[PDB]
Amino acid sequence: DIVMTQSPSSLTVTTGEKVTMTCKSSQSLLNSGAQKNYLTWYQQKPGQSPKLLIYWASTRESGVPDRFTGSGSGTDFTLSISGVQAEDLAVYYCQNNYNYPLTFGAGTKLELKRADAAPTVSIFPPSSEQLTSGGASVVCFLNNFYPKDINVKWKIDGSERQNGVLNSWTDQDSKDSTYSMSSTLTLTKDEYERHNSYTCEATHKTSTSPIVKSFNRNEC
Amino acid sequence: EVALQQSGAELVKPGASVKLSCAASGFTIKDAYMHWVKQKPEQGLEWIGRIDSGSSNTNYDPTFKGKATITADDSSNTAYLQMSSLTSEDTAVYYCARVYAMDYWGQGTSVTVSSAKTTPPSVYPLAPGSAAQTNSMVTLGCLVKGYFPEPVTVTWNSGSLSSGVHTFPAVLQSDLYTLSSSVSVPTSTETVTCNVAHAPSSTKVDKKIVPR
Repeated sequence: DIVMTQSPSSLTVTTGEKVTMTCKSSQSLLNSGAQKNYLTWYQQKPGQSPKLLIYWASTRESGVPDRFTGSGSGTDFTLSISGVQAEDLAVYYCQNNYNYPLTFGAGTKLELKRADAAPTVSIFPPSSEQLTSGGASVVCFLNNFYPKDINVKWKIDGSERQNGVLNSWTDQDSKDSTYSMSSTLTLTKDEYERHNSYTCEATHKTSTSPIVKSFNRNEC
Repeated sequence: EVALQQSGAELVKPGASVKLSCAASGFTIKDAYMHWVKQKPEQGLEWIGRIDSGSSNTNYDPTFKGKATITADDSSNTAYLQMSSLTSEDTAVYYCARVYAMDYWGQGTSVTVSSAKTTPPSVYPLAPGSAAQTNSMVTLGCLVKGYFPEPVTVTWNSGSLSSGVHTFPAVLQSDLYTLSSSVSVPTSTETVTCNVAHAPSSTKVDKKIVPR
């Protein structure tokens, strides 16, 4: 088949700049007949279907903004968004519309460059009710940070509990071009009660050391 | 006009087979060729195959062959996608299209394969504490644990809190999900509730967060 290769999975973009995404393929998509490269360009957003921006490698579609330009020849093609906007923050896939079966690529995503932000870490001991139900989750909110990267660390009484932890990350924010995350280490009532301290240990780019947010079963 | 009527969503049990319809308008399917596209959660786009009605043709992706049987009722302008003995991996969104490339994508029908029953969520307020000597920040949250099926709806003070609010994805903890919602409020003294809504079970819960 024709393998659509397009890197990187993500590209850090500054507002108003000129971004240039790339695509490549195994077989040539050139159509010696029509002499035009049979390569489409789609954009996809969380909760939408893909939108056709370019076809024939560089032919814009009815409604794509002039700031979108196709180019490429043979196996090597590119999507240049000059004057990048906030609506242009979406994933961009290149497909082959040359042969069957139809292969898209993996996509390149745009993330708007904010400036490093230290996660605002907070931990919460299980609720009264959380415990009648024989269980006990301990939630930590690692809200508002930049860049996307950060590694949390859980641990009951000083020892790392790498079990029962659900991490729900969050796609960049619109207003602040910021990230958040929610790691929650769930336990059983008696697991939770056969112990004391609990800690949320966030390691992120901003600080030159780990962020600590321990709670102690018995404080009030 | 050019429209691709899908369904939005469907919960099939595991092992079962499910046909998904896709009513077309503005054009006659007969004179065209419907496409079917698979979009997996948090993953990429992938073609299944396309029924070329007119010429009777219909070519698949070897990577889909038995599972998907693409058909098409010319006298209903509906194209079909049959999904055979479904598993987890068959859980993703199924698109109707006309991807010679055209744009024309239906709404999509999220298909959830799951032996689980529609179970009511569990709401627990993440109250904090930590009062220094007036010296403090403020943030709180809710915990919508275990319920089926998606989706659920978290709002704070019925729409007065939004900014400063967050709502991370309902992770799956064995056929049930769990959703965290965070709300930063500046330091005050009175009510910051978390209204939770789950259309399936027909549930709605307003968890006021009183301090601990």
